[PDB]
Amino acid sequence: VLSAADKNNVKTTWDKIGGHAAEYVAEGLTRMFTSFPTTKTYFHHIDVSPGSGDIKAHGKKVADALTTAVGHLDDLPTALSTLSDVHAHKLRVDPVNFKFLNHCLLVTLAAHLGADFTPSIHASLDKFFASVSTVLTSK
Amino acid sequence: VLSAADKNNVKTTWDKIGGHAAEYVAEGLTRMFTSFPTTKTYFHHIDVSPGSGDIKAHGKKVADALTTAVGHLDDLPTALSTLSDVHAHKLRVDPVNFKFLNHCLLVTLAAHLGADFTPSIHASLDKFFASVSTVLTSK
Amino acid sequence: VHLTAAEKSAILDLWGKVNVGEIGAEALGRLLVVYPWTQRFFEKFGDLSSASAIMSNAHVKSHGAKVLASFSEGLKHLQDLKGTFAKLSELHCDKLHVDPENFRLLGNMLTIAIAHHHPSEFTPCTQAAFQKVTAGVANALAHK
Amino acid sequence: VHLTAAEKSAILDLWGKVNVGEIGAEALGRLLVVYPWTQRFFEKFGDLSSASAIMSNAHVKSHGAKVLASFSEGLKHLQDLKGTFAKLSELHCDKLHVDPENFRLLGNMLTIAIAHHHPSEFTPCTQAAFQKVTAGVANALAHK
Ligand code: HEM
Ligand code: HEM
Ligand code: HEM
Ligand code: HEM
Repeated sequence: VLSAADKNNVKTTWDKIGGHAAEYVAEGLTRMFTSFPTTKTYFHHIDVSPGSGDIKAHGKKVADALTTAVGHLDDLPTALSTLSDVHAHKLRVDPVNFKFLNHCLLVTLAAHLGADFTPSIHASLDKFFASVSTVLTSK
Repeated sequence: VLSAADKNNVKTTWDKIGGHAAEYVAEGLTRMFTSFPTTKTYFHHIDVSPGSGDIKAHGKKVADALTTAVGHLDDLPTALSTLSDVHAHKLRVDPVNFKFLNHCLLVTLAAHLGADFTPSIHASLDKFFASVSTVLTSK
Repeated sequence: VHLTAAEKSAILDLWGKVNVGEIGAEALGRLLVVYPWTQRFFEKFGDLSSASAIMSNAHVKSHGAKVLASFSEGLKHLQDLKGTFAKLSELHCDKLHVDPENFRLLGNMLTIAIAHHHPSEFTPCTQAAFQKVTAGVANALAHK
Repeated sequence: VHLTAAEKSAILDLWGKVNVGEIGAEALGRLLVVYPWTQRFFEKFGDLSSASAIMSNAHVKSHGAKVLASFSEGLKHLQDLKGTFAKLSELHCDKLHVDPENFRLLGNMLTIAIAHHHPSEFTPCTQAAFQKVTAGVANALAHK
């Protein structure tokens, strides 16, 4: 459950990251594939090698959906309805994979955001990503 | 995230259980204390031995709060606000303890509800209890 | 696993009455309804897109029976769960890539299955013994 | 743990530059902010009711340093993590009752702490080695 403070930390950090988000997310994907190779299984159909254009392209789709989540913090189940379909009905993704990805995302932000990645910013983002996870694994 | 079907399964099962709920919950507590003895730590101040009156009395408080959750399935964070305080700010309860308790609750219902405890009823109750857990461990 | 002598006999006393095929069908059938992402691992079985199709599927009954028979076998070698389960560990870990968290969910479905079929015998003490054993079996499967 | 020779040297190369006290303060300080129920285990430290009080507390800095020094020590006995960590296992498991899930959260805070302090050196490969090691340390702590 995000507080009102958590929501402001999430909105403020997401707007500052801005146009970099797709970059940060590709790097998150690359970190997940390399630290948890088992997750490559779900991506057998694309080139998952480090700087691939499939990864940038997928990084962008994921960034965009997270931007949408940031715009609808008060009703994520409705904004992310369609992504729930994809992740819980069509792909049947093990939720352990979301922990992997969330952690690789925070790892990336901790590296790029420097001093703006405070313990409070960090705590709020972690609750945000867990909340997106719970919805995407849904039904 | 509970669907509309999940909500009906939860409301229907809770109303059928009815006046037994406090009984079922005491038995849940006794099962948690005996299968996961580490959870007794949080209850050092009461008699936690099997049929104790402290347990019945606490079983009732817990049943009542779950009844309130069943009445407000669409906004649990607001109905359970005060219980979040108690569990996440005051007691600082490890969320692993909620998994223990949820499982002991389903174990009890599977034993007492017989044929009404179908795989679908079971799935809906599990999502319900995980959702109550996420709120109570909140901030 | 410790497992004291009282625990082992709580477990065996009940196990002597258990129907391996019914419990195993109940356990695996609930795993797939309750934790839907586990269906991914069994798509060779056919349609698993509803509770009704899961509870009716012959490969689920038959696989659930197979899983319980090997749990049953593990129960006769309580002192060496890792040795007993080492080939299944390899299969599940290296060939199938099943996150270990799922082993624990099946162990829990199996506890629920025994409470649902043996209401009167499955007392808090009897459940306590079975949680350790299911926890041991999960840990022995996760060993590779 | 496997740990190949390339993994061990990814780990040692970076570790040679690491400030044990800063990383350990960062790691333990984030564990308590991010996963608030862990505060329960350290109430002997004083007020932990805000990020500001956590990040300022001298016992958190000093304990975080102590925790990282023993991680550091573990790194020189990569072939026997269980033996190395067996007394801490007993302490954490039997005296303090810390659910093992929490060991893994600290291992993850420690990875974040190293990415935050060594932006340029903490590449996907270097992170990969450190995840196994932190996973090994967690598993060795959970062993009793
Ligand atoms: C923060 C979590 C995530 C977000 C916001 C997100 C967003 C997306 C989006 C926007 C798509 C494209 C949907 C479409 O094209 O209609 C997608 C597809 C997919 N996702 Fe995710 N996702 C997330 C987490 C995960 C995780 C943890 C995994 C798997 C280990 C995962 C595995 C996949 C796979 C295999 C596809 C299909 C890709 C394709 O067809 O090329 N996602 N996701
Ligand atoms: C389904 C989850 C739960 C519900 C619906 C619930 C409800 C309650 C209620 C209604 C109280 C009394 C609050 C008051 O008197 O103001 C309470 C107190 C408490 N709860 Fe829970 N609770 C739940 C789960 C948990 C768990 C998993 C644990 C711990 C292992 C836990 C540990 C405690 C403790 C130590 C107290 C204080 C009791 C006292 O002062 O005698 N609860 N809970
Ligand atoms: C209590 C823990 C478990 C036990 C004792 C167990 C036991 C077994 C056994 C005996 C087999 C048959 C091996 C053979 O035919 O040689 C098997 C196969 C299999 N297991 Fe498990 N299992 C467990 C948990 C799980 C979990 C949690 C999953 C996945 C969610 C899973 C997925 C599979 C799959 C996909 C097969 C192969 C079925 C086939 O295609 O023939 N197992 N397991
Ligand atoms: C990476 C995993 C961990 C390592 C390497 C580690 C290491 C240590 C060390 C070296 C000590 C000092 C022992 C002594 O003074 O003899 C200690 C004590 C302690 N640990 Fe951990 N620890 C870990 C994880 C955790 C976690 C997750 C918790 C709880 C959330 C925790 C709670 C405690 C507590 C309460 C003490 C005693 C502090 C005191 O009162 O003096 N530890 N640990």
